[PDB]
Amino acid sequence: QTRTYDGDGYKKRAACLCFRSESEEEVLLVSSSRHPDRWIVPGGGMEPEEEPSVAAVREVCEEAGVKGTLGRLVGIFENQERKHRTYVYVLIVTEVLEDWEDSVNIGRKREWFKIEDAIKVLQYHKPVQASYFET
Ligand SMILES: O=P(O)(O)O[C@@H]1[C@@H](OP(=O)(O)O)[C@H](OP(=O)(O)OP(=O)(O)O)[C@@H](O)[C@H](O)[C@H]1OP(=O)(O)OP(=O)(O)O
Ligand SMILES: [Cl-]
Ligand SMILES: [Cl-]
Ligand SMILES: [F-]
Ligand SMILES: [Mg+2]
Ligand SMILES: [Mg+2]
Ligand SMILES: [Mg+2]
Repeated sequence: QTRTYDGDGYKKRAACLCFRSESEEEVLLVSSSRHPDRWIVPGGGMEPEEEPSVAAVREVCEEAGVKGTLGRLVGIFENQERKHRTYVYVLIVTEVLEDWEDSVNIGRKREWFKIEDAIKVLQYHKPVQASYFET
């Protein structure tokens, strides 16, 4: 749980777009920890010397309770306001696990969204995460 930073002081993060299938039509969002009535893309801090693709798959397992086939890097996304920089990967979900770390610890929720509905729920407090789906 040691946080890591780029040379400019931005916190290093990684996340996955967790799709239900190779068609990439439905994506898994999780509940905000700060405001559980809101939705976010699962993701978190890279550990020291941790590869970004390893951090992304690890945080998705912790927060969303899913595993799958890692796909492409979509891009690297800055949040200027919050000073963090996130590597975002495609993950094709193949395992959905019950009683995952954040379900047990903080009652985190998860739900499938069609892409256009994910963009809608992310826009208000997570516009950069909404922008993950622009491509
Ligand atoms: O986005 P939210 O779930 O509301 O809260 C994030 C938190 O995310 P989680 O608690 O993991 O969902 C970030 O942690 P991050 O994902 O970067 O790292 P780890 O997963 O812990 O490795 C913190 O850094 C950040 O401060 C919090 O945001 P906030 O409490 O300011 O709330 P808000 O979402 O209303 O801006
Ligand atoms: Cl899908
Ligand atoms: Cl963000
Ligand atoms: F975390
Ligand atoms: Mg986390
Ligand atoms: Mg997180
Ligand atoms: Mg973490």
